[PDB]
Amino acid sequence: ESYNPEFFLYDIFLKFCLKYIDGEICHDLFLLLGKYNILPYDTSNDSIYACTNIKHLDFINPFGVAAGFDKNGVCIDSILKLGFSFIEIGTITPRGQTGNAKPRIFRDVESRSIINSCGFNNMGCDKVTENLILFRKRQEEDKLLSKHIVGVSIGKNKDTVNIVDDLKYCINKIGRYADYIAINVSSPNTPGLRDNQEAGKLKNIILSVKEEIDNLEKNNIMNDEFLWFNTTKKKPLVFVKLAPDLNQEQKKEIADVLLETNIDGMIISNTTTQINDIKSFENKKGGVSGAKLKDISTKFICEMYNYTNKQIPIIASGGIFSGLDALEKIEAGASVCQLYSCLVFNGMKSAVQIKRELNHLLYQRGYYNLKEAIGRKHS
Ligand SMILES: Cc1cc2nc3c(=O)[nH]c(=O)nc-3n(C[C@H](O)[C@H](O)[C@H](O)COP(=O)(O)O)c2cc1C
Ligand SMILES: O=C(NCC(c1ccccc1)c1ccccc1)c1nsnc1O
Ligand SMILES: O=C(O)c1cc(=O)[nH]c(=O)[nH]1
Repeated sequence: ESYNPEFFLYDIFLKFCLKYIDGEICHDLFLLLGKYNILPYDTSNDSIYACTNIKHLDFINPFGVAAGFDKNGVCIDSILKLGFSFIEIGTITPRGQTGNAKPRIFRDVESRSIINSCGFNNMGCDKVTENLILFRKRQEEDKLLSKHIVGVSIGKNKDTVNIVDDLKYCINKIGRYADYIAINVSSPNTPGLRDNQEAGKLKNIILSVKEEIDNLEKNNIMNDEFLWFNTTKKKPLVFVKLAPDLNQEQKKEIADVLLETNIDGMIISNTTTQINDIKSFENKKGGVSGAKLKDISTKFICEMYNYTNKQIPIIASGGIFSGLDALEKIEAGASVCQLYSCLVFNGMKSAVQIKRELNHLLYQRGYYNLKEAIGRKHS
């Protein structure tokens, strides 16, 4: 039963690969398998009591795959069929980029931590749009994917002067195929990008992105071909992805801007540059993921949930491995969870296992459904 994601051999390979094989090389191999549809798949029916929503986005379960896992959208079907309800492809930029010099991704099995300085390696918005279009055409005839959601994370080329130009370019090309757009102002690996989390800069960025999406709708809704070729059949929602490396004053000013601009959600959070007690990383560059980011991002969720007076839905990212980790994120304020590091260290069985653990937890904790648990830490 090689098709079962819990098949015993997959973990044996994984322990070997995390020990002896370059991290990005391992990731390249996974992506190439997905193209040929030979990966295992999860055929379990998800519990309707663990579904969740952000506005009209109806997630069949609360676990998606975070951005940067399938940067080019070449592996969408196979990753989703592992048991995930959505994936955020990207981050994409208008032109392609090879990113920073390799090797640039390292993992620490002991601490379940990753450090990376990728630098927005992607094929560029136009080619990734073609990859997403192909998925959307497959989705239209594969009824078993008709409720899965795909968001697109968008950013800037390294040498772009005005970030807004690049975000508008991505909207006008790929926006009609996305269920949501994630604005990436939090990668630690593009010089200057995090400066755009300043309140005035962030406000202009959000308003510009929304205006570009609204103009896309205004200018094309009369067309014969239906504009929204996505899961929702609606214009994409807009999220912002924030960095955990901010002081309390910045978080509050950002929260005020999010309230004024009517952002549809905030992804909390990106990788951190403040962890340096991990010896095998100590002469390394970039952002840190995994278990050592869990507490950092969970507290950040609590702060932003309260700073935005619970008016802005939260997408949790950071150190989520277990059902209990996920429940901490949800009770802290998140409506839905994204995984990355869990996949690297737990492998093919990641979504089957975390969904089963979370279901058992909702039972033990006396919740009727998952939505009941959202923000319950603050009750
Ligand atoms: C190799 C690697 C590449 C990543 N690329 C992106 C990206 O392109 N856009 C983005 O918003 N986040 C990116 N991330 C951050 C993840 O989406 C996620 O926010 C981070 O890993 C924290 O989640 P985790 O602790 O579960 O791994 C990347 C992370 C890693 C390890
Ligand atoms: O070591 C890594 N991956 C391991 C890889 C795998 C899967 C199965 C057997 C052996 C290895 C894997 C790919 C995709 C999801 C989960 C696991 C990794 N470091 S950085 N980025 C990454 O993917
Ligand atoms: O491509 C990258 O370097 C990258 C982008 C991002 O947003 N987060 C991250 O950890 N790495």
